[PDB]
Amino acid sequence: NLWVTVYYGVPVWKDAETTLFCASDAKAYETEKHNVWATHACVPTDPNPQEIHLENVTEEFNMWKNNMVEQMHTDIISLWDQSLKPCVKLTPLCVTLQCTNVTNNITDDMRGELKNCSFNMTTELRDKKQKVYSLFYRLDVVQINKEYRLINCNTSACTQACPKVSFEPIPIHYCAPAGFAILKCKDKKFNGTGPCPSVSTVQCTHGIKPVVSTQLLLNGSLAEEEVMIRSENITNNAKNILVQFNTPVQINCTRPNNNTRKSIRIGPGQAFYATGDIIGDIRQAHCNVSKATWNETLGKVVKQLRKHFGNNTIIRFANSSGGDLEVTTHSFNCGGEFFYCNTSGLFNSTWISNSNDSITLPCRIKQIINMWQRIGQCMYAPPIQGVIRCVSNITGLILTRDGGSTNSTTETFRPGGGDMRDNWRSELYKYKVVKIEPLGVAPTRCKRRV
Amino acid sequence: NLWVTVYYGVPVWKDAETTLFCASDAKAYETEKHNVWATHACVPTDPNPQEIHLENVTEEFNMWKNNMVEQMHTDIISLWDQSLKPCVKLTPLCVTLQCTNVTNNITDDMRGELKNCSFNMTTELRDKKQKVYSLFYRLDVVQINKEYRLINCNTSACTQACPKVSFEPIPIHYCAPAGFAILKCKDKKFNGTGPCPSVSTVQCTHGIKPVVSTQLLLNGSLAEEEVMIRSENITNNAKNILVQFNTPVQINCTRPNNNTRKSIRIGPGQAFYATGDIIGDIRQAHCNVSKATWNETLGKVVKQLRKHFGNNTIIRFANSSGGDLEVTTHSFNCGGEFFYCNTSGLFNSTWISNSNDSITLPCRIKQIINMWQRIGQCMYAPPIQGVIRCVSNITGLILTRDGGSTNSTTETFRPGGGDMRDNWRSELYKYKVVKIEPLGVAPTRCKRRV
Amino acid sequence: NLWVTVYYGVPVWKDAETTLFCASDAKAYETEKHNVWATHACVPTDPNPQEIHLENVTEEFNMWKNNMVEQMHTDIISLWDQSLKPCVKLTPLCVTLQCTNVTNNITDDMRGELKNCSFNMTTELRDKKQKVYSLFYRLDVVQINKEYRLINCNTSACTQACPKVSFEPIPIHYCAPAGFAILKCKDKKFNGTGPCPSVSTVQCTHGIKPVVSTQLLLNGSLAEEEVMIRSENITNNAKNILVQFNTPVQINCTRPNNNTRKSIRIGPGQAFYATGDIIGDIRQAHCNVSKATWNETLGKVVKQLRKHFGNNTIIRFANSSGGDLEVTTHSFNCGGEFFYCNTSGLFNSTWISNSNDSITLPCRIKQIINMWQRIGQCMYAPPIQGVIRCVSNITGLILTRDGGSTNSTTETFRPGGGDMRDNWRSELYKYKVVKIEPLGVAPTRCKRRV
Amino acid sequence: SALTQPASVSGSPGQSITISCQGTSNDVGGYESVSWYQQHPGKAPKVVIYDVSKRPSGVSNRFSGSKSGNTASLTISGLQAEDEGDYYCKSLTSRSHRVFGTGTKLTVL
Amino acid sequence: ERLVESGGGVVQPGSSLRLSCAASGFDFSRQGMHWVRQAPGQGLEWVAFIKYDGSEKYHADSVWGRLSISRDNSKDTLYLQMNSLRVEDTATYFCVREAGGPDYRNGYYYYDFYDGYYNYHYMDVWGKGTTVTVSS
Amino acid sequence: VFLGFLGAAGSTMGAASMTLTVQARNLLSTVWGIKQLQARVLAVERYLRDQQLLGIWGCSGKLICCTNVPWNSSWSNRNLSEIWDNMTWLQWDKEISNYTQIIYGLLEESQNQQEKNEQDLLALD
Amino acid sequence: VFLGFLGAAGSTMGAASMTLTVQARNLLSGTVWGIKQLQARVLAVERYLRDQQLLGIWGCSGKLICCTNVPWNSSWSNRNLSEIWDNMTWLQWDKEISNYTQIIYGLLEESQNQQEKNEQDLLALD
Amino acid sequence: FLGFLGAAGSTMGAASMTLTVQARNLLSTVWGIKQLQARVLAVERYLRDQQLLGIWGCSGKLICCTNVPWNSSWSNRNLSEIWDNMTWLQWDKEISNYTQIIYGLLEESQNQQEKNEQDLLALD
Ligand SMILES: *[C@@H]1O[C@H](CO)[C@@H](O)[C@H](O)[C@H]1NC(C)=O
Ligand SMILES: *[C@@H]1O[C@H](CO)[C@@H](O)[C@H](O)[C@H]1NC(C)=O
Ligand SMILES: *[C@@H]1O[C@H](CO)[C@@H](O)[C@H](O)[C@H]1NC(C)=O
Ligand SMILES: *[C@@H]1O[C@H](CO)[C@@H](O)[C@H](O)[C@H]1NC(C)=O
Ligand SMILES: *[C@@H]1O[C@H](CO)[C@@H](O)[C@H](O)[C@H]1NC(C)=O
Repeated sequence: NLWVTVYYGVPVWKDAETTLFCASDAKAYETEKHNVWATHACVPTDPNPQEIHLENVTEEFNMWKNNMVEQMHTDIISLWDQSLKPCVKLTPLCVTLQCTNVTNNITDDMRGELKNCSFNMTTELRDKKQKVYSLFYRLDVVQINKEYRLINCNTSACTQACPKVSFEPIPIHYCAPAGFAILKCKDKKFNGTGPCPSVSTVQCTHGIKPVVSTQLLLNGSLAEEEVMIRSENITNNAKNILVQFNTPVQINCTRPNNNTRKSIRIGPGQAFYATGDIIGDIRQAHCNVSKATWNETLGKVVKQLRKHFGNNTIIRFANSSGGDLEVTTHSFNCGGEFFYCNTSGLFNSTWISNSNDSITLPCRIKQIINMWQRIGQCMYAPPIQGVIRCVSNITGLILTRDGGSTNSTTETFRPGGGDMRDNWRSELYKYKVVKIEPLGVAPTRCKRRV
Repeated sequence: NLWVTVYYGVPVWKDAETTLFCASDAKAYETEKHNVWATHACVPTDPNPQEIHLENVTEEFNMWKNNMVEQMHTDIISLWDQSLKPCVKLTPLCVTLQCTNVTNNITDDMRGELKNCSFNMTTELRDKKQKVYSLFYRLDVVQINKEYRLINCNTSACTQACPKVSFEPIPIHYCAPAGFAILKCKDKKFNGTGPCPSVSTVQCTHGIKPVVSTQLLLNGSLAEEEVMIRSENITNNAKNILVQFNTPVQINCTRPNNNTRKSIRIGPGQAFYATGDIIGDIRQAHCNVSKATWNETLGKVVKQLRKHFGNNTIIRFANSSGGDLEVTTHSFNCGGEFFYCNTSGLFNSTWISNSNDSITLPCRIKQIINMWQRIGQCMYAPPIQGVIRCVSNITGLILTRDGGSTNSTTETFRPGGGDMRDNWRSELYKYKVVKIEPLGVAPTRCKRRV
Repeated sequence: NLWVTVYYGVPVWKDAETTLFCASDAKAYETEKHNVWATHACVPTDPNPQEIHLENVTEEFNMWKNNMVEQMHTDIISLWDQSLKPCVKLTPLCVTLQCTNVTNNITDDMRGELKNCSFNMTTELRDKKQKVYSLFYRLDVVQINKEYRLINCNTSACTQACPKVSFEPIPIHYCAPAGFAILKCKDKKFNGTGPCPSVSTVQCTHGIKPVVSTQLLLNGSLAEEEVMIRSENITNNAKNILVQFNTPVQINCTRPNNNTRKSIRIGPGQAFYATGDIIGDIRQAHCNVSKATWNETLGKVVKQLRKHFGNNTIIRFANSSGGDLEVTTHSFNCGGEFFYCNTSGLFNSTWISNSNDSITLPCRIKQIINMWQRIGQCMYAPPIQGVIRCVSNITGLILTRDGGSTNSTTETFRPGGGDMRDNWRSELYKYKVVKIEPLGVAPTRCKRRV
Repeated sequence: SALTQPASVSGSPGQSITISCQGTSNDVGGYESVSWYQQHPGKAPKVVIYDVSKRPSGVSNRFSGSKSGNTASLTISGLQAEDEGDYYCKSLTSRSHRVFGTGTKLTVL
Repeated sequence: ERLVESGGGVVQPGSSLRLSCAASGFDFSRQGMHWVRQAPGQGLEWVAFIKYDGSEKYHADSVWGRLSISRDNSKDTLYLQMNSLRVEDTATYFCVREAGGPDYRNGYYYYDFYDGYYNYHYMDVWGKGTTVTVSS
Repeated sequence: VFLGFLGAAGSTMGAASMTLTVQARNLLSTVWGIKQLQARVLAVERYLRDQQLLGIWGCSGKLICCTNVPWNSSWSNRNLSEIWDNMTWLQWDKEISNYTQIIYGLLEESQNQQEKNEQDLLALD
Repeated sequence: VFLGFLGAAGSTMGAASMTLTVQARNLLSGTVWGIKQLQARVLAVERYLRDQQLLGIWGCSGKLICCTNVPWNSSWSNRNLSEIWDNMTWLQWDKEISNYTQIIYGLLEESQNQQEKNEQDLLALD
Repeated sequence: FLGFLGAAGSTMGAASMTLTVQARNLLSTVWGIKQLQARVLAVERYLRDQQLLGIWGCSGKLICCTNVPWNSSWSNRNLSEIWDNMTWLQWDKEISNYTQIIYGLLEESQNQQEKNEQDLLALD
C-alpha cells in the first residue's frame, strides 16, 4: 500500500565539527602592512551578510563544548608564531650585563624599576665587537649571584618581534565550507547552555577581534538590556564565571615616559633595537577608570549574582588570590607595548543587603614575554618610540569563587585569567556548526511506471 | 546480429603503482609518547580488517620488481629526517679533546675501548666557557697527532637524538586508496616469484615493524611448516639469498655497564647529554644464542639450501669477508643503544653428506650513527641510564654465496647485509597492489529502446 | 512560439587567468642533472604539439596586460630561491681582509681589478683558526678605514651558489589545466595589441628559455621577414621599446684568464670555493660583435623605427644614461660566471635618412650579485676553473627614448631594460589564456515528451 | 753592531748584582722582545729571560729582568757558586733581524 | 728536541762548503730555524733566520752575499751554504730552533699560513754544533 | 515564495518538498592556504558520495524519485497525512534514524534486479 | 571531416552543434611545481561538477542537447531562426544573451521541480 | 555474499548480478600530503570513467547496450562459451586492443541519437 520515495536536498542537519576557513575585510588586505595575523592570506569577505531567519525551529547550543573556540585557539597561535620566523633572532644577547641604577629623573614610585646595563656585543664583522648599552626593565634581568643576565637565557634562544608588523587586532570572519552551515542564536536571554527559540543561519560569523587580555575583556561585543553571567556549572568553584556588560566602561592607559629607540648593528644584516636615554621625567605607567561609572556597573553585576547565589547573601569582591605577574595582573598591550596592571583598586568593595576620583591602576612593563604560556617561546617586544596613550572600554569580566565552607551568608569573587580561551567564548557563544544531510526517505503511495 | 554492451563494476584489475598511506592500531595510536614513526598522521584502523578470498583466481606475484618495498625505504628514511629537525645540533662539540684511558675496574679485554675526555665547551652565557668531561668509545674519536677529535667533525655535524622520541619499531600498515586493491598470496609454499594459485584481497597489509638489522632479520614473520629460501637468481652468486626460519631462535643481548647520564648546558635552552662515571665494573656487551637451537636451525637450512646445488654437494659456512664495520657485523639497537656484534661464531661449520651451552657474540657499541649509507647525515645517540636487556626473535638470515672455482664440489656461504630493502622485502613479498578496471564491454542481444 | 533549449559543450570562451603548470621536454625531464629551475618536478611534456587551427575566428590580444608574464616572473623567483636553501651560507666570511694588488703578469687594462686578500678562517675545530688567502675582484670588496670587507656584509649574508646545480637556461612550457585553453596569434604583423586575424589553439606553449640579461635579448625567438618594434605607448617617452630582429647577430664572449678553483674548509662539511691563483697572463674579459652585421642590423631597425616617428626625422643612438652597474651594462652569464659588459661601442651612430672588424666590448666580472634587484638577498658565485668562452644569439633590444620635443628634428634612443619582465614578455606576446564556457541556451521548436 | 755589555761583573755569594745591556731605539726601544741567555764552556747557551720581565719553566726564581727606554738589564739575587758563567743579551730589530750583545763575564767571589 | 749538525772540516781560503743539520722529536715543518756561530773568546754572532716554510729569509749584514740559509721540510733538515770562506769565518756553528706557537687572541688560537707557528722571539733548543776552520 | 537556504527547515514536510532545489545548489561551491585546500577536496568527495549512492538506486538526475519497494510498517505506522501535514523533516529523520540503513540495502537490490530484468526482457520478450 | 577541440568556434551555430562531444571530453583530464599543479587539478574537478549539477537540476542530466518547458521571451532576442542557426556562431550569441542568461537559468530550475511534483502526483493513481 | 571483488573467479555471467558492490568501492606531512593526493586521484579517476559512460548514453545504468553491432573479428566464440565458463579477467585481455576503437563507435552513436531525437520530435 505504502511505498518509499527518496528526496534530495531536504532541510536536515546534525551537529558536526569541521575546519572553518578565514574571511576578512579589505582594510588590512589593501594597506599591505602585514599585520601579525595573516589577514592578507585570509580570503576577502563577502560584500554583506546573508542571514536567513529560520522560523519554528529550535536548536540546542552549548558554548562550553563548542569546537569553534578550539580551532580559533590553534589558528591564532599558529599565525602568531609564523610572523616571527622571518625576522632576526636575538641569540647573541645572552652575555654578562653591567647594570647600574638610573637616577637622573626618577620618581619615588619608580625608584628601581629599570636598569642601565652595558655589555659587549658583536658587530657586522665577525672578528670585531662593539661596546654598547641599553635600558632594561628590572623584570627582564636577574642577578648572577653588578653582573646581570636576561631572564630568558637559561630558558631558550629568545626571538624579537619584528617592528614592521603591527599587533593591533583586525576583525576576522569564520566561514563554513560547502555542505556545512553555521547557526546563530538570537535569544537575548540565552545563558551558557540550553535551547534557543530564535535561530538564524549565516555563512560567515561577524568580525571577531583577537584581543588578548586577563581579568578584563576589552573591545568585545556587548550584551543588550542586561548584564549576562554565564558559567558551565555555577555551583562548582573550579569553573570560571563570564560576565558581559550591557553598557561599556572606558579605561585610559598611558606610558608617559618619552624614551628613544637606538638601533645596534649586530651581525650581518641584523639589528637590535635598544633603548636610549629617556627624555624628561621618568614616571610609571598607569590606567584610569572613572570611579562613578565603575561602581555603577558593579551594582548591576551584583544584581544578577543575587539571582544565582540567593537574593539575601553578601557579595564581596577581592583582588587576585596570588600568583605570578602573568595571571595575577591585567595583562594586555597598548600600541605594541605590553602592560601588567595592578587591579587591586577595582575589586575592593562589599555589598550588604542591597568626587570623580578616576581610580588609577599602576602598571608594570616588560620586554621579554611568554604570550601563550609556552615555555621556551619568546617574543621580545622592541621599544616603541615616543609616548603611548590608547583608549579602550571594558565589556566583561572573568571571575572565580573561593571558600563556601557551609557558611552560605558571604560570597567572594576574584579575577581569573588561567585559560586564554575564555576571552573568546564570550564572542563565539552564539554560534555552532552543523552539516547538511540532503538524503531522506519517506512513505508515499507511488510506484515506478515499469 | 549481436550488439556491443557496457558493464560497469566488472571484477578486473591491472598492475599499477601508487602511494599507499599509513594506518595505525589503537594501542599505537594512543600511546601519547612521541616516536620516530609518526603515531599521529596515521589514520586509525578498526580491528579484524575484512578479508575476502578470491576463489579460482591465479595471479602473478613478484618480490624483486616490487614497488611496495621501494616506497617503504623512502618513507622510513623521510620520517627519520623529520624526527631530527627540532633536536639540538652538536656543532660546538667539534673541539680538541684531552683523553686518557679509563681505568677503574677494567677487564683485560676491555682495556683501551673507553676514553675519558675533557674539553672546554660553551655555556648559556656567550662570554664564558666551562670545562667538562665525558666518556667516549674508541670508535667515536680519532687522534689529532693525548689530543683527540670526534670522527665526524671532518665530514659533517651530527644532531643529538631527542630523548623524548623513541626508536621502538611499532607496526605500520600500508593501505591503498580507493580505486586500488592489495592482493595477498595465500599460498603457503610460494617461493617469491611465479603464479600464486590461491590469492585473496584485504583492506590492507598486516603490521610491518621497521626493524633495522644487518646479517639477520629480527622480530620478523616466521615461515609456515618449513624453512624457505628466496633469491632473485640462484645461478648468479652476486644476488643475495634470503632465508626464513619456520621456527625462531632466541637471542639475548645486554650492556652490563651501569651508565649514568650527565646533562651539560652548552647553550640557551639546549643541553648535551654526556656520560658520567660508570657505576660498578666495566664489562663487554654481548649476545647469547643457544648452541643446540642454532645447530638445529642450520641443520634445516642446509637441507633446503642443498636442493639448489645437488644432494651430493657439500655446504660450508664462513664469517664475513671484512669491510666497513656497519656491514661486516650484525648491527642493531637495543632500547636506544646501538650494537655491532661479531657473528663469526655462528656461521662456522661444515655439513658433509647429510644443553645450557650458548654461543656468546662479543658486541661493540657506537654513538655516531648513519645507518642509511649516507655521507653528511649523522646522528648522536645520547646515553641511556642503567643497564639494558632486550630479548629478540631471529626469524631470518641473509647469505651471499661465493667462489671463483669454475667447478667444485663445495659451496661456501657468508653473511651479508646488502640493503635495507632486503629487510622490507622479507615482509612485503606476500602482497601485491593492482588497479581496478570497472569498465568492460561484452556482446549480447540488446538493442536500445529506440 | 519558441522554446528554450540548452546545449552542453558549445565552443565558447572568455578571458581569464589561472595557475598554469610547467611541462618539460624528455631531455630535461630525464637527465636529472640538478637544473636550478627544477624541471625534475616539472611533468614531462606532450610527445609533439597538438596545434589546431581555428578558422574564421578573430580574437583580441594585449601583451602588456598579459598575466602570463606576471606568473612566469613569480615562478622564476621561487625556483631560484628554492635552489639555494640546501647548500652552504657564507656568514663566517664577513671578517676583516688584508688585501693587496696583484701585479704578476698584469696587462695594462687590468691594472687594479684584482685583489689578493688574506684572512683568518675557522678550521674544523671551534677553538682554532688558520690564516687563508683568496683572490677577489675589485668590485666585490670595500675599504673599512690595507683593510677591506665584502660589499654585502653591511646588508646581508650571502648563500654560495651550490656547485652541483646548473644555471643553463633549459626550455620550459607553461601549460593550462582542463577547462582552459591557450590561444596563439599567428599573425606576422601583429605587434602587441589589437585583433589577430589568424588565431589557433594550442595545448600549451613552446619552449621558453629563461635567459636573464639587460639591454639585449639573447638566445630568443626571431621575427618573420621584418623587424618588429613593440611598445605600450610609442608616443610616450616613459615607456620602453622592444625590438625584435628577423636575422640574428652573433656576439662572442670569453674570459681569457686561466684560474684554479680552491676549496677552503670553513666548517664541518662546509667548504668555501675560493680563487687560488691565475695561470699565465691576466687579460680583461671582452665580447666581440661583427661590425658589418651590427651596422646592417641598425640599418634595418631605423627603417622600421622611422615609420612611427616620421620618415623625415633624424635617428641617433647613444650609450646608457649612467647609474648602477646592473642597468648601465649588458649583464649576463657565460657558463656560470656573471658578466657586465660596456655596450658604449654598439650604440654610437647617427642616421641622416639619405669583414673582420669585430667591435669589442670590455666586460667586468662580479661574484657577489643581487640577481633579482632585491634588497637583503645575496648569492656568491664560485670561480670556474679554466678559461670559458661561448657564442651567443642576439634577437632584440630594450630601448628607451630620451625626451626631445618637435622643437628638435632628432630622436635620441638609448639602451634600457631595468624591469626583468620585458625579457620574457618578448616571447609570451603571442599567447593568451581563456576560460571555456560549455553552457549555452538557444531557441528552437522543441518540447519534452510529457 | 752587537749590543754593548760590561766586560766583566763580580760579586760574592749572598749579594745581588745587575748586568746591563744597551742598544738603540731601532732594536731595544722598539719592542719588548728582548732575551737573555746563560752559557757555560762546552755547551750551547740556554735562555733564561725570554720576554722583558718573564722567565721559562725550570729556571730559578732568583732571576729578574727589566727595561728602561734604550737600555735593559738582568738582575740575579742571592749569588751562588753555580751562577758563575757567561751571559748574553738579545733583542729584536726594526728589520726583523736578531742582534746579540758583546757578552758579560760573571765571576762569583 | 735534539738538533744534530755535521759538515766540519778544514778548507782553504775562498773554498766552498755546506753545513747540514737534522731535527727530530718535534714538527720541523712549523717552526723557523736559526744559525749561530761562536768563536773562542768572541760573542755570539747571528747568521740567518728562515721561516717555517722558507718563504722568508734574513741574513746578517756582516755575512751578506757570502752565506745563505735553506731548508727542506720533506727531509726535516736545515742547510747553510758556506761560499768563499776566509780566515775570520772559523767558528763553531749552532743549529738552533726559533721558539714559537699559536697567538692567543679573543679566546682563539691563530696559526700562520698552512697552520704555521708565530715567533716568540727566543731560542729554546740548541744543537751540539759543528766547527769549521780556514788555513793556508 | 523564495525563503533562502534552509528557509523551510521548520516548515511542514509537504511545503519543504517544493523547497528541495534551493538547498541542492549549496552542497558544493600558508596557514590559510593548506586549510583552504583541505576544505575544497572534502566538499567534492562528500557530494559525490550522495550522487553515486543516489545513482545506483535509479535516481540519477531526479530530485524526487519514487521507488518500488514497500514501506514496512515496523519503521513507522503513522498516518500519511500526519507525516506530510503535521511534522517536519528534522523530526522525521530523528524518528526513523535507526532504520535508515536498512532501507538503503533494499533500494540497491531492487534496482540491481530491475536493470537485469529489463536487459533480459527486451531481448526476446 | 574533423574540426578538433574548439575547431568549430568559427563555424556556424548549426554546424558547430554536431561537434559538442569533442569539447566535453576536454573539460577534465588525469617543489614549486607541486601545490601549483595540485591547486589546478582541484579547480577543474570542482568547476566541472558545478556545470553538471546546474545542468542536472534542469532535468537534462545526461544529454548534450536538451529542451525545456520555459518560453523564449521575445524581449530577450527577436532574431529569426534563419538568422541564428545558419549564419551566426556561438561566440557572438553569448554576447547577445549575456544580459539574460541569469534569468533563463532560474526559470529552468523552477520548471523542473514542478515536473517532479507532477510526475509523482500523476503515476500515483493515473 | 561474494564480497568486494570476490566474483573475479565467478564466470562472466555470474559476476553480472554483483556489480553494485564493486561500484561502491571506486571512491571512499610525510603521511599528510601523501593522503591528500590519494583522495584527489580517486575523485578525478571516478569522474573520468563516469564521463565516458555519460557520453555513451548510459549515465544512470550499470548495464547498458547501444545501437551498434558486434564484429566477428573481435571475437569468434559463441555466447554460451563467453557468459558461462570464463571470467571477466580473461575477457579484458581477449579484446584489450579493440577497447579504444569500440569506445569511438559508442561515443558517436549517442550524439547521432540526440541529433535525430531533437529533430524528429519537432517534425512529428
Ligand atoms: C639600586 O636599586 C636597588 C633596587 O632598588 C637597590 O637595592 C640599590 O641600593 C640601589 N643602588 C643605588 C646605588 O641606587
Ligand atoms: C529576590 O530579591 C529581589 C530584590 O530586588 C527581588 O526583586 C526578587 O523578586 C527576589 N526573588 C526571590 C525569589 O525572592
Ligand atoms: C638426492 O640424494 C640422493 C642420495 O643418495 C641421490 O641418490 C639423488 O640422485 C639425489 N637427487 C637429486 C635430484 O639430486
Ligand atoms: C693598488 O691599486 C690601486 C688602484 O689601482 C692604486 O691606487 C694603488 O696605488 C696600488 N698600490 C700598489 C702598491 O700597487
Ligand atoms: C614616408 O617615407 C616613406 C619612405 O619609404 C614612404 O613610404 C611614406 O609614404 C612616407 N610617408 C609620408 C607621410 O610622407
